[PDB]
Amino acid sequence: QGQLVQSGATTTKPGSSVKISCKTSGYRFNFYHINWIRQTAGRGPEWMGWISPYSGDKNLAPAFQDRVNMTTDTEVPVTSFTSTGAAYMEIRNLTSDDTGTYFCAKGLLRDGSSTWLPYLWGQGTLLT
Amino acid sequence: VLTQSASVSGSLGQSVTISCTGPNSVCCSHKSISWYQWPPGRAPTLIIYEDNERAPGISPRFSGYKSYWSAYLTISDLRPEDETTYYCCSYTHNSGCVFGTGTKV
Amino acid sequence: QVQLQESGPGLVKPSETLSLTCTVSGGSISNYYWSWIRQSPGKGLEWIGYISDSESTNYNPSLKSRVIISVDTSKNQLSLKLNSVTAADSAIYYCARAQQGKRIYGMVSFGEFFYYYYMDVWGKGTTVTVSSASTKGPSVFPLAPSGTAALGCLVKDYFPEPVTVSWNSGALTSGVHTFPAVLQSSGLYSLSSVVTVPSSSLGTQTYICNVNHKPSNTKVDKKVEP
Amino acid sequence: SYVRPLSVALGETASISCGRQALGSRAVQWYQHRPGQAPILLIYNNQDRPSGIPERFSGTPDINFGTRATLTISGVEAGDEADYYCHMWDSRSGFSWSFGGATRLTVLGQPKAAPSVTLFPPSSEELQANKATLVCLISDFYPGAVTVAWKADSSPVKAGVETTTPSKQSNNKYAASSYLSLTPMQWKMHKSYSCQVTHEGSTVEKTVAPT
Ligand SMILES: *[C@@H]1O[C@H](CO)[C@@H](O[C@@H]2O[C@H](CO)[C@@H](O[C@@H]3O[C@H](CO[C@H]4O[C@H](CO)[C@@H](O)[C@H](O[C@H]5O[C@H](CO)[C@@H](O)[C@H](O)[C@@H]5O)[C@@H]4O)[C@@H](O)[C@H](O[C@H]4O[C@H](CO)[C@@H](O)[C@H](O)[C@@H]4O)[C@@H]3O)[C@H](O)[C@H]2NC(C)=O)[C@H](O)[C@H]1NC(C)=O
Ligand SMILES: *[C@@H]1O[C@H](CO)[C@@H](O)[C@H](O)[C@H]1NC(C)=O
Ligand SMILES: *[C@@H]1O[C@H](CO)[C@@H](O)[C@H](O)[C@H]1NC(C)=O
Repeated sequence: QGQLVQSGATTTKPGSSVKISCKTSGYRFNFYHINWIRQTAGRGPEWMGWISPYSGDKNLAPAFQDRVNMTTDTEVPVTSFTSTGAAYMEIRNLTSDDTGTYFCAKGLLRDGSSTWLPYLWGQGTLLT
Repeated sequence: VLTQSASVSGSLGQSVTISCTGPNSVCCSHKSISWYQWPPGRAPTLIIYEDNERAPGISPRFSGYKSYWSAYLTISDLRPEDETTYYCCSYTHNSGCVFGTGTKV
Repeated sequence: QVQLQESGPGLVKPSETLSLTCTVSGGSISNYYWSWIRQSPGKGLEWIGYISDSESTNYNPSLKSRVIISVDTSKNQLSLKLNSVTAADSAIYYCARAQQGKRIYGMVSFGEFFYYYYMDVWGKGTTVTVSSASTKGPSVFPLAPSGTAALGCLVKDYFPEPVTVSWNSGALTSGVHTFPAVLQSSGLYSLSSVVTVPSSSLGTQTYICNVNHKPSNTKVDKKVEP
Repeated sequence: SYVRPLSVALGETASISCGRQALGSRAVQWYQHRPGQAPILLIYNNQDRPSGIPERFSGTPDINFGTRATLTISGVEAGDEADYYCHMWDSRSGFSWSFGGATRLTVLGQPKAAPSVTLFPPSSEELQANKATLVCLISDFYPGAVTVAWKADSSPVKAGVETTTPSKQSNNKYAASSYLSLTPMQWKMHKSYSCQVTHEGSTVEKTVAPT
């Protein structure tokens, strides 16, 4: 299983800095990365970055190098293999050209070559 | 930079072959290719990763193949729900997943 | 006195203007006839066209609609431009000097004669491949040895043909033997060069294998030693 | 175009008749071409031959009408094996764009030559790249036709072999290459690998082992 509910689809105007939430269930939040993906209309879908809910290690594209803050808070043990988590997303020098739908997707495997691969996605959020 | 097929079509029962290629920067023999089925403005779906490994539950008619210069995605035995837009992706184990241009099928 | 040397891309994408050039060494260019000839695998020699000493042109109607031959008299270079290339356009394109002959059978006053052209000095050929695939430089691996002995140089996974191989940058030439390539199922060629040298030369005559693959501008060197 | 064969014994005189017969006064060119090499204009006018070509290459002149154009190669040698083209020009027909057919000349009665097999083990740098290739190099054999056979220890191995069709060398003999690709573990876990080269009636084996 696994669910990733995202925040609301409210809108702002250029110059601001919005926070996007992603709440997880049905799986151990620490065991898989959390990816942030952007599907703009005036560009192809872009991978923004992933972060480790276990090790805190983050990795984002150089196009978002000094403009994005990725944070996650510690999980909550529900069962032996189930926990609830949350991931956060921020933008710095923000304009209106960053308009589109934003998704959060967790990693694929816990090890191997496709560890962090965005596998299970959220329902997305509309922006400005 | 990762170019996909412009567009293509088929019919119920036949097959499709999407392309994905690029320069030495993002392709291919030292990179892995993942194929995402992505309806426009909806929750995407991982179809195939590591060039040809299908995700859990993906129909066997989906098949990936990677040459030394271009990765492929075959979609045999078409069905109504195949009318989506597909995007390829190039990645290594510790980096990002550079997406592709797109392919309307 | 007169020699010709071709030069081309080696790899051209389908539906794209192929372009080759040819240099004359020793003689001039604006005082002779020059012809372009290609030879595809299986098919025979095909005359593409020719150009006069007055730079007048005449193309073969087989590919008249898409061939343009030129000439540059500043030096001794004459070019060839072939667009809309297909898979059947890959061949060894030769460059040769044509000599006009006037066969007279009746009365020259009534025009009872005809001109014929023949190529008397040719080039060496330029291998050209039309493929959607991309170029890739080879991977050179040494083959160390163990009356005489033989060492090698393994040139694997390159595209497209050909690849030149010299030993000791051109010094070593006796007993050299470069073998024709192999088209693996992956679609890439694989070569192999081997020289036979005296066994006592193992210590320590340096054996440098040189490999050049121009379609990727990837020259490499490698030494062999037990 | 199509290829018409011709066999002439070693030392005999070859008679290569042209592909198309002339309708009027003719001016026929003869070209020698071995594939993978530039053609060699043997005779340009009906019988005029350029310099650097021996007197044994002769063509028929156009004296009276009716004479067929034939290239005569007296004293044939193994080097005379090539394609011979007859570029035909005449007063009647138009502009000769096509070089014509192709007379494939093979010289019979050449000395049989046994191959010189040379097998190399996978190099260290290749094994460091997690790949391993056995190469079997065959050369100096005539007639140009061999069969390769790869065996892991004593059991045969046919999955992963790539062999070259024979190719004539500068000394009029043939050469062929065989490449057995295998994972570096299949190279260590086996005792020895062999390349059997069968030529004419005999078979020659060269073996290699990781030591
Ligand atoms: C407990 O559970 C957690 C969560 O599942 C486990 O953490 C996961 O471990 C696996 C395996 O160890 C990890 O998979 C690997 O992922 C790396 C990608 O990370 C690399 O890239 C980072 C960003 O580019 C980089 O910063 C890293 O480099 C150092 O920096 C960080 C800083 O914190 C440091 O922590 C690192 O340890 C590094 O020192 C990092 O290198 C990827 O490279 C791996 O692939 C290699 O290895 C596999 C085989 O393992 C091989 O198949 C590949 O081809 C390649 O050779 C591998 O995929 C995963 O990222 C971890 N995190 C998750 C899943 O969120 C933890 O191990 C568990 N511990 C126990 C005791 O159970
Ligand atoms: C991200 O936000 C947190 C919130 O307190 C802050 O502490 C942290 O420094 C921020 N990250 C960066 C890189 O500024
Ligand atoms: C990993 O195992 C869990 C166990 O339930 C499963 O839910 C999850 O889908 C597995 N991951 C993948 C990528 O299949």
